[PDB]
Amino acid sequence: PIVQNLQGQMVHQCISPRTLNAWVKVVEEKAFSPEVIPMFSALSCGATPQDLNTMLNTVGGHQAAMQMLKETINEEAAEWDRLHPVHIAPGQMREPRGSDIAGTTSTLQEQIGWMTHNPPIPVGEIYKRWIILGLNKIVRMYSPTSILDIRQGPKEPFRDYVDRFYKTLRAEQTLLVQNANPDCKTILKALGPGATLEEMMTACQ
Amino acid sequence: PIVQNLQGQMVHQCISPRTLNAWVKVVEEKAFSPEVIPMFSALSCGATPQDLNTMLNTVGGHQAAMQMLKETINEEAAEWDRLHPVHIAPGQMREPRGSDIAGTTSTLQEQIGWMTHNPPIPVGEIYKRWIILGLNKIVRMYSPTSILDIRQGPKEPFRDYVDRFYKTLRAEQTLLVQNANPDCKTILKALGPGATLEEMMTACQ
Amino acid sequence: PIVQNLQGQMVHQCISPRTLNAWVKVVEEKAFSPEVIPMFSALSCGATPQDLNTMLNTVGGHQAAMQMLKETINEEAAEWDRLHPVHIAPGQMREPRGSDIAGTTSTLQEQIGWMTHNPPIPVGEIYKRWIILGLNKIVRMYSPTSILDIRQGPKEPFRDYVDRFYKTLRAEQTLLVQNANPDCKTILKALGPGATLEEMMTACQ
Amino acid sequence: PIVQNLQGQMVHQCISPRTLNAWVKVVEEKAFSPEVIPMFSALSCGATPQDLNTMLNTVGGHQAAMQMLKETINEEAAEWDRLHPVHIAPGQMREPRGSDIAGTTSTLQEQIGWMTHNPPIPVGEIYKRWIILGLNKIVRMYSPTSILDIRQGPKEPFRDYVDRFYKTLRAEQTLLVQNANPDCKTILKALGPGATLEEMMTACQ
Amino acid sequence: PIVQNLQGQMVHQCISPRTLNAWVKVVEEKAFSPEVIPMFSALSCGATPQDLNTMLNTVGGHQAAMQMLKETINEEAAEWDRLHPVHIAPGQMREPRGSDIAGTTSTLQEQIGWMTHNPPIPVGEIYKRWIILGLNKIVRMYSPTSILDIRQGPKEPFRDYVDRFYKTLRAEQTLLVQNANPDCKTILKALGPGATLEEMMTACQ
Amino acid sequence: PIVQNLQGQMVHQCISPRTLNAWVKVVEEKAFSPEVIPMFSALSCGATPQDLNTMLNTVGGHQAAMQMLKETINEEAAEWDRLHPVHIAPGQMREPRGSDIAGTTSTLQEQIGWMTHNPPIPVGEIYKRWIILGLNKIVRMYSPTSILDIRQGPKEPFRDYVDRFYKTLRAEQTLLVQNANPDCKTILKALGPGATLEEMMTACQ
Repeated sequence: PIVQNLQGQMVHQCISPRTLNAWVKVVEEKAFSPEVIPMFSALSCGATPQDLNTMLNTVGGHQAAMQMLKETINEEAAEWDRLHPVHIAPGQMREPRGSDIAGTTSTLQEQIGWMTHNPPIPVGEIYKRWIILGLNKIVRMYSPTSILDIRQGPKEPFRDYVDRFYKTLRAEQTLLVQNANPDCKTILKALGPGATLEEMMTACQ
Repeated sequence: PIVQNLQGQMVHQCISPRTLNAWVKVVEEKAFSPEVIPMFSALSCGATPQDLNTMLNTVGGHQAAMQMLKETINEEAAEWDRLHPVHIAPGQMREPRGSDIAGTTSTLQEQIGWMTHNPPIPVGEIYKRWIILGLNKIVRMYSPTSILDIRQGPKEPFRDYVDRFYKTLRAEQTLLVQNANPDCKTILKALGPGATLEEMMTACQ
Repeated sequence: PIVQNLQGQMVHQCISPRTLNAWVKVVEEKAFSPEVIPMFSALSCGATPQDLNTMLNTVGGHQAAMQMLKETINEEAAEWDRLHPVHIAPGQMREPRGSDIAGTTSTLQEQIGWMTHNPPIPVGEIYKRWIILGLNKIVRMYSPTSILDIRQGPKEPFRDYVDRFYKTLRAEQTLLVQNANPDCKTILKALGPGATLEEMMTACQ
Repeated sequence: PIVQNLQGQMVHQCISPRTLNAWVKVVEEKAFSPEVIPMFSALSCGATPQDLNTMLNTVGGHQAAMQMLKETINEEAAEWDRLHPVHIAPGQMREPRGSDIAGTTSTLQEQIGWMTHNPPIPVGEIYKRWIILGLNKIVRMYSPTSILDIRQGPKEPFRDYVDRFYKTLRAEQTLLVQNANPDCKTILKALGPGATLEEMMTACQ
Repeated sequence: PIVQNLQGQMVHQCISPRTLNAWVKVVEEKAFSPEVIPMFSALSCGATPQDLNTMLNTVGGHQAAMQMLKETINEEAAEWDRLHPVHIAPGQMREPRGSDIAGTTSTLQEQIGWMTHNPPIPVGEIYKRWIILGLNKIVRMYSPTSILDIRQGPKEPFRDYVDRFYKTLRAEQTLLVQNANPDCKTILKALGPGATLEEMMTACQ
Repeated sequence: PIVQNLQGQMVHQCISPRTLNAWVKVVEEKAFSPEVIPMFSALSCGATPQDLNTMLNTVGGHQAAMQMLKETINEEAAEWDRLHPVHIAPGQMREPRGSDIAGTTSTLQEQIGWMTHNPPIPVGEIYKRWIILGLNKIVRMYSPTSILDIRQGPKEPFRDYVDRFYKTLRAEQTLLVQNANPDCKTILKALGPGATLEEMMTACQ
């Protein structure tokens, strides 16, 4: 990534083997569960476009997924050119294209240039925004079942049902009461309006 | 987080993959056991609001819990605005809202600004206070059984009973004697008043 | 590798035991699966030719593979000499041969010289390009089956078929529709032209 | 803790996730075996009172134990006040109470102040002394059996008996000969006085 | 080892517990497989003779091996004296003997002196050359079977045979065709001369 | 330990949790196998007497052993006083006793003083010498069987016998031929005198 030294200067640093290992393992073990996204964002703190491609290209499985991502990334590159066309001067910075932000037509040297520029063109963050929009589309896609089929088991503790409800709800981005079992529906109906989730859960314990 | 370099200056540092891994694993293995809280507080030393959201958003399970937390965080944002309303000047700091402290309406850039300000507005610590108040409410909620149902087994060693008693007592935040078995109740009654826990446990060995 | 200190200077650093361990483990567990290549490239960031030989020479198995690599590396050394022949001056830099870039006839001292030169002769990157061209030839070679034999199981979920299709396709570097089962072929044929992979997969869910 | 930078200054540093993990694991696996204490002391090198509370508060089990510790810590706070009563001046240091050394009534800011003072008030070491005196009381308490019941098995190798003897002896803080079996008692009696443990063990091999 | 600080100076650094652990584990798990040597060389980057003895002396098994190594090291010490005899001056450097390079008759202080000298006497690299020549002799010795007994199974895939061939060949430091099975011998004979290993393997797939 | 910063100065550093973990694990898994000693020496590089006590006091088992060590350490303290008696001056260094080198009667402050003195009194190395002499006595003691009972199995490969021979020989600190089986004795007798171990082992393969 790009990080601050101890003497203030912004400088390139090899992506750590820890960071490389963590991303591949998280993908192995959680596929496209929604919590995976903030894990990506954190593990890619200060990342060059080169670093971002490395993290995506190290995934062995989920290639239907990594192909939809390319589709999404390209749609975002086109839109970028549409908004910032381009026409260089010896030892002068060249403006970036869509394909330059997504690191396919740019060098690490240019990427370090733009991101450390004063003022900086933050190509790492622009690309990451594109990637995250794409990973979100995939998460919604790979949610195994709909919020409509999340109903509480007649013998299912309220808390464990809420957990299923808001798990599903997060993947897809008073239905809680509707889908509740009759025993707990009864108590919730009685609580009146403007009940907090804490109160709802207390009540049904 | 924000940490001191070696040359004195306060500067931003990527949250470590070790720290990211430790929090998710602790939540996996201890759920909302009370000891989890000081583990959160320590693992989030020097954390920006961005860092705090990352640690919460990396949890995959316990979404009933992470939803009550939002409820608690929002109640605290409202109370913040109630106490510090707001109305910016070119390249000048803008005062923070409730949603700015909780990192939903603020940039990492602004967060670094406030926290490194001279004097600093410590938005990281203010947010963490909010989160911890919320995690406490959850711990009390998820205590499996009441201190009233903690009674010593007729064949249960005193020490292992005390451990159950003060485990329960910590989750909920001479009852010890009341709930003791008759053999050990007898000895404790005899010890008279102002007996230390050490003496109580010695006596019953 | 060669890395920047904290005071700006470009300086040699022992290859870390973490990096040494990661490469050998990745080769143990993924053989010449295509995702292995970007893992090599990342783990060898800033690498001297000496460092590159170390990473290759630490592999115990796959010696048919590591022999084809030598064949490829030598073909690239010849081509290098063909393009940059050579004829030294006391305490002056000597131009590098093919065998010098591939680190067989050069010292670590000379390698540090060329790579830190102003302007630098980047022998590490030139060699890595050679190695990667060679590892690619091997990946294609060790793809277990052809894209032609990737057809969807009559009871195989579309998503899991796409994953097999683009796994195979990556190793080898509307056939998707051709190879689809009849139920899903039907729906895809109906979608008309210019359908995105996301739409294709949605449709077949 | 408080540690020296590279430029000499004494400065605060987040407690490492390694250190956090090591203490909790050691307690999991060795309970209050006597060797645990020097492990605590080492893992808490340079620790603020805040750091010390964090290490204690991260333990989930052994709450009878962690309650006796509070009892011991409070007895030591009282004794501290008894010896150093207190009565502040704008931007001037306030003398610490018992509860300030044990980090319950003090800020991290004040703790950093006292410990980096010239001359320093070493509140970290004063607290640690209190804690260690308390953990010792617990170790003695949780020694499973008395030195009197450590006798050598008629078919038990001398060395393995000595190990049991000095294990027990350390937990509790020519009895060796008394408790020896008759075969080895015989040889030891014969060795005369002023025999080294090495000679004793040699003799009985 | 000896490493560069951040301020340029060459300075001594404790051998890391990671490096200590890695060498012992590699020896545990691969014995004197040829790939072990480049692993030694890399793990001992910048090593003092003291560091080299530490790495050898931490091996518990393979003592027939570690004794042949001493034999080889001593033969190299004699040859060193034969080539550089010796006859010191207050606070002046004394020339090194064979036993000084191999770290048996020298202090760490002297080793740091020679290796940081301007110009440096690189006793670490001279010793490592000796050790590696010795470890090579051992690898050849502990090759389980001869290249002559590497023949392709009638039902053995060509690739897996090449792997056995070049594994054996590396330990010992158109025989491929000779030893091939008749089906694959046939195709290889037909390929004519100057066939690349890639072509040979393609052909036999 | 005491280590060099990046700015040259010799300064105290907390013993790492890695180093703490490595020593305890090595003792768990190898007891007093001779290879354990160089592991101790390396893991305790730059160690204060305080650091040395920490490493010994973290061992839970082997207390017969750790008691003989105290016996040995005390014998060495007496001998030290015998050789360097003592009689302090305000803010002036006090000469060390036997008990000061072994860190029982000295502060970490004094230990840092002596070891960083110009010229330094190296109390860490003096103590470590004492400890190592003691651990050696223990290794010899805990060698399970004598070199006299190491004889080659009639069906035991020569190499595996040499390994047993020199394992035993190292613990205790042409007998090889004597103890050889008759088949291999025969060949060795025939080799004549001045045969290298390599030749001996070659011959018997």
